[PDB]
Amino acid sequence: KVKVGVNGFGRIGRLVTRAAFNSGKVDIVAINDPFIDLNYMVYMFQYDSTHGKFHGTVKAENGKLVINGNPITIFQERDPSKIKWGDAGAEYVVESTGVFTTMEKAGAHLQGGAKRVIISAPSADAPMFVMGVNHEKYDNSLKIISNASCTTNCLAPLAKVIHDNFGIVEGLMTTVHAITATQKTVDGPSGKLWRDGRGALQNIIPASTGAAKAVGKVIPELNGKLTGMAFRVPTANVSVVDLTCRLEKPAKYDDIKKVVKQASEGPLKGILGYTEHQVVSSDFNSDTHSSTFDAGAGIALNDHFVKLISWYDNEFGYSNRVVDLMAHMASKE
Amino acid sequence: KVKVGVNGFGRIGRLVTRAAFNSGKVDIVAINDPFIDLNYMVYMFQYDSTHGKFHGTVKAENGKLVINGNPITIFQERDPSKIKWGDAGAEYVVESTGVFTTMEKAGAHLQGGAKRVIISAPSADAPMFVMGVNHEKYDNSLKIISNASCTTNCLAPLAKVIHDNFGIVEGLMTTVHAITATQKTVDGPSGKLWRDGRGALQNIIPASTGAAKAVGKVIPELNGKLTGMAFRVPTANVSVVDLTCRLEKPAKYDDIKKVVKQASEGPLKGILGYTEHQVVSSDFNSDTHSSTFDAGAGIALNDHFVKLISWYDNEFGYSNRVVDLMAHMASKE
Amino acid sequence: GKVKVGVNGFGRIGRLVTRAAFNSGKVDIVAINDPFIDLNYMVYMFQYDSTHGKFHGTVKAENGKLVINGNPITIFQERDPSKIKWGDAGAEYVVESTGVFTTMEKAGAHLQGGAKRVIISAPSADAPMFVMGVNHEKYDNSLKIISNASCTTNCLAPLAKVIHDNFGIVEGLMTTVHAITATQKTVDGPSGKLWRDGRGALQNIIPASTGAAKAVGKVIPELNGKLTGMAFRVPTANVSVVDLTCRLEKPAKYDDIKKVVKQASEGPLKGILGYTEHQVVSSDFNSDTHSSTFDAGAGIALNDHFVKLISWYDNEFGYSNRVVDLMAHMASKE
Amino acid sequence: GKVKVGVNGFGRIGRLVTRAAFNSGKVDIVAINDPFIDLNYMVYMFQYDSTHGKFHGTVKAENGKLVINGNPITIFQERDPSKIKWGDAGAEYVVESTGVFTTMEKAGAHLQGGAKRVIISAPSADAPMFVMGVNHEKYDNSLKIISNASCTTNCLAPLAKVIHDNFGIVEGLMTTVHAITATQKTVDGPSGKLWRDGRGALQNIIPASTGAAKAVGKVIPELNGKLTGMAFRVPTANVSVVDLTCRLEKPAKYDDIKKVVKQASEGPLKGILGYTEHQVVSSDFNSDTHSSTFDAGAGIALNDHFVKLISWYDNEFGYSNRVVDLMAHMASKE
Repeated sequence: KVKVGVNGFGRIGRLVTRAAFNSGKVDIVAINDPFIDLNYMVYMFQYDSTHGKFHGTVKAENGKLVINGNPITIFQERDPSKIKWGDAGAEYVVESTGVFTTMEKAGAHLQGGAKRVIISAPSADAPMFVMGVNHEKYDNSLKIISNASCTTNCLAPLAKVIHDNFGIVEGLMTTVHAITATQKTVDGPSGKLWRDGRGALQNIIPASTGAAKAVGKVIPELNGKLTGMAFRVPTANVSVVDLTCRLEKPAKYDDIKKVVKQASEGPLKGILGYTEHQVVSSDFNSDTHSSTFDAGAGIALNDHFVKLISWYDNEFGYSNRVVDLMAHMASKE
Repeated sequence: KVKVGVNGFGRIGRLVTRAAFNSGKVDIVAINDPFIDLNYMVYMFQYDSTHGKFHGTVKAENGKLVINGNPITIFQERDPSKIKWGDAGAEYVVESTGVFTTMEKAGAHLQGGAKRVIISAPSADAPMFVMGVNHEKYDNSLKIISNASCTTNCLAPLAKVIHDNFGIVEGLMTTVHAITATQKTVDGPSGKLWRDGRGALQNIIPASTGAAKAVGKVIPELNGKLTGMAFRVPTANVSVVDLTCRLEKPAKYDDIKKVVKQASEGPLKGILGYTEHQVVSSDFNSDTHSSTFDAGAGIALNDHFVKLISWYDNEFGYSNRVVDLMAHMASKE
Repeated sequence: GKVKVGVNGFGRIGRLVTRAAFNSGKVDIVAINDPFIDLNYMVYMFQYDSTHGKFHGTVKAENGKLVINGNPITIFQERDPSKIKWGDAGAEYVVESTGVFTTMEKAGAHLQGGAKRVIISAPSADAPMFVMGVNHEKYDNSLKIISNASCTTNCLAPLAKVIHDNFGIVEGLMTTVHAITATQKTVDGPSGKLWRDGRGALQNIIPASTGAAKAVGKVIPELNGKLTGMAFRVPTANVSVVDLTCRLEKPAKYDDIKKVVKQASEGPLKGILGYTEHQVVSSDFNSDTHSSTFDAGAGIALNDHFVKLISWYDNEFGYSNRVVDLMAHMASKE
Repeated sequence: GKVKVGVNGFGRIGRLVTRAAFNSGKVDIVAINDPFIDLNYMVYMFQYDSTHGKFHGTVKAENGKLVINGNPITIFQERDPSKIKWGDAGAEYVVESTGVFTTMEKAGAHLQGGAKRVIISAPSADAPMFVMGVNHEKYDNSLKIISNASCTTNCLAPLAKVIHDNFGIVEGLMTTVHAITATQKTVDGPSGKLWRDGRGALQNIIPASTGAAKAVGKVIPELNGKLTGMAFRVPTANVSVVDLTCRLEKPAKYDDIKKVVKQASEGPLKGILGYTEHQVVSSDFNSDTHSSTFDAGAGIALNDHFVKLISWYDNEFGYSNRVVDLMAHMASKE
């Protein structure tokens, strides 16, 4: 099992750490957060308002964060080039702070001793991957890669199935997204994105998302054929993608249900899900799928113009894919 | 000023009454609700969690509901044919209970003495109207009409402008809607629509809506060219329409903005609004427009496939249109 | 052997009692009656839960029965409780969860169908009330119709018992900051009897009257007339908190209050009364089966005789598990 | 003769004090200092408000100034308060609303720029604290730096004053069910000092410590050491409620408590202390400029000496209007 280091014990960093222990696919050996001390890290990992108390043991012992008897080395560095990743035995580093997404900034970890870096966010220049869509294009020469956004990971598996079977001429997407840590409880300041500063509890907030554009950077045939926007709404977790698209070949709705059902049962098992149940957002809380096609929620205007709905736990689905990507990277070593 | 009777003092009935006094276009002279007594009606009209305390005076006096010194006759009938609408001087009756939407059911009010009935909801058989779109097709022979739904009243004015200028080849709509009185606080029973029974506070609930299909009945050229679905989200009021459509003529996004701005300043003034501000849902609370085009929120894939965003106060916007429709009917009398 | 139980009403309490029965395995649900929810809808409502998640097990409709974990349950669709053939389905006890038959005369209708005992999963004006860990030992086989009090009394009474037994409660006033309930409205709607309860649940803090503190007196007779309170309904889907401000007879340092509560949670009230010193919030008690959990860090003392004691409760799980525990206790006395 | 005021910080308090100044017209805002919010963003933040709606007038950027209702306001972008040219803009008083300069030494920096008096819109460790209607008459012209206490202190103190003056408060314990604040997090985030305050604001009832009941003893010296309490943050955007459980020296029937509160709201505490017998909920006090409104129907008495008194407050508009009223009072004493 590959030994992993996690930079940042924020919402992504903690959920990637929890996915690592829950799945057991990788071994967390080090965590770096210059602001959260060891005692606070135990509290933040143990208790979760959204996903509940950690099913396992969490304790501070000899200056280390012990999760299920596994001692994890804690670092408090502000500069990523100063983290002694190699000393703690961290082969891979999950860059989850969101402030080092370019290969230049993400490359500071390689100076500490890390061999590979996985950016748990979209990157402007690093190669992007989505498990089940283009992870086979990963090779050992790639020292710094990105796992795209949770929305890019929800849309791309559905886009792959729909394009492979009927061909997406063009598509426009909307994601009705749950509130995130970047939003404000009451009307506050967000100098760059004014709407994002408005009260998260009281508002439907339109937001810009490069996730539908990013899908074309992972399914190169769809490059320039997809774009979209988001609406942040007052729910703590679980989001939904709404893809309105035009198809090349005609597609009856029940043929597109059969097509997604096959992919969910075969190659995209655990990545792409399929349901015909009368589901609502809370039904996908702690669901580890990247995306789950909602058959009953979608609607077709004609054989070439459809609206396809797909749910995703923006927190769990994505953190599990970061772990799956590293497990795949380790197998190619 | 025409004298109006309101059947049902529910959320629509109270807000239509409020719009009548706020705008002064109509005179409410009678209200019928077999369940809410006069004292409770004073409380429900005066205090509103969403729109605040009524700006004016409300009292119970001599068995009459007195709003701004205007005495309103109160009836407690379960059978709509037994309401003495004519005795109270009610020329038009707003049928807001939602349980008498067919012309046969809504026609019962004419037995009590009413001359015309306006169903404040979609009807299976009554002629439908949307102010600013097809209200000129109303004529004095029509004794029972429908004002369509609040979502139709938001989509149809935008669809009218977009189709008149560029031609809508086909369109698919999503409405991210605020919670309604038909939803449940916690997981409860809704035998017909299972998803609508699930906890309103905790969930994004997909729902079916014939509002996009209904635009084809007020704009006969778009018949069969539009359909959609809804997502109910945890906000008390203000909803948004997201129209993804293909245009016949090419349309740069600034040309779409230009023609919408012109319609909002000219013929659809007060019905269709236009904004370039960094708005969120709460900015449209108590906004009486039927729909307000959000220029900054929309996105174009090319010059033939666009996503157009438009806000609507699902409560005040529609209620004011019920009053405007009656103010129109009176002018044709 | 395990008591066979019938559940009247498949509403929020009825489903969670049925859930607690299978999760704990203390009793066997053999029949359910709801005249409005059909068998197919019952499968959906039991399987999926927004608050507590999908049911850990299997649930399916098969041959007109609701099979949960391979156990077939007989479904009835009766509006009149006297017309339910409880005895035919083998139901020895009936949980009256509809909330509309809380008097002994109304709840007694279930005995006409063949039931032997009726447990009202709500407060009753006349039936004997019980709170597990406080006065369940006063239950005897002569009692054919009993009440399990409310969720709020089942939270307050175990804390009141410990505090009164050790220091004596001279007088107390409590406030419960409660989660939204099925009786509330999504937007400003009509609630003819309780006008405030009709106002939008999402937008408001709604003051409400509750006889739960008064009901503690009917379970700890020494505190009769010594306790009263009110509630504030707030916009959270589940988990509530009790705030008891009281005057004590004997002096009590806050660490002595903590010490005696910790002892009771580890000994006789294990699983009923909990104790924590952690930096907890409401979501930390979601699906917690305790009747009440004393929050040591949240409470505050003015002086040795005047304190504010905070205690959390999953108003949904804590209570339904106590309905199951009460019937398991009744079965042991048979 | 409107006193010309400067506002340091265009955060929620700063904007709401500016809004109260124009809505009430009691003082003239002439300058605003915020080193992070530029003029164009200030127009947006003042014009649109999720809680209180769009401003009742006009807001625009013109010639590098913020013009509200035709009144041009000078904008400063200084990080050091001592470097703000308050005197050049004509600002006689400065409202210190950033929350980071609450000591008299820190708040005194504004006097170096040319200000004559500084009003801290928050509690201060050392500055004299005032609550309008309870101790504002103790303000005198020697006081160049004062504090307006907190929003909860301004709610509790006027009710405590009436109750103590008529019946005498032997001892009291207060709980405030408070709306969410800017210091909370949307989802589980870090708050190193107060761990519970970092947990998701939308999902939780969060117990919190508050020195607001203790602080009432400063403005009402007769209640020093006689009051303490805690808070519960709940998922509502605005409007909070105080719950005072207290023991009275003199017996008081609940109708006598109502009678004396109604008299104070109609007489000396008109506009500060309100009184209602209506079936009110929190949203009914949104944009209500009262410091506290006694809810007659929500409170409950156990006996003539032990009561729970409920009082609502718009934690935003109540307090902001008191900052403006306090400065209008200071100007009258000049």
